[PDB]
Amino acid sequence: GAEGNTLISVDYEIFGKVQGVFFRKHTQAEGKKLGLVGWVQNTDRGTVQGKLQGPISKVREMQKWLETRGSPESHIDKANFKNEKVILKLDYSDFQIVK
Repeated sequence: GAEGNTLISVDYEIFGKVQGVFFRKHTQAEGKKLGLVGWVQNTDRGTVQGKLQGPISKVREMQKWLETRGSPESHIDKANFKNEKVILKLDYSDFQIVK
């Protein structure tokens, strides 16, 4: 088999018209495909503070799923990251949406 168990945690605030729509429902779904955790929630500025907790092996792909991809409703004109964090264990066990 192959080795590469690097668990990290990076949070960012995606831009674009991702506020006032129904994308979170799918944002948590896609996270199950790979097996990542975290949380999703909009702000009162015009962005969405989303975090990608899990193995880099998957995060490397999830970073594009939210940066380039997203949903048919909302839109993403631009996006960026803040600063990842190398951890030994994920604070969360499963992906969930914030009310």
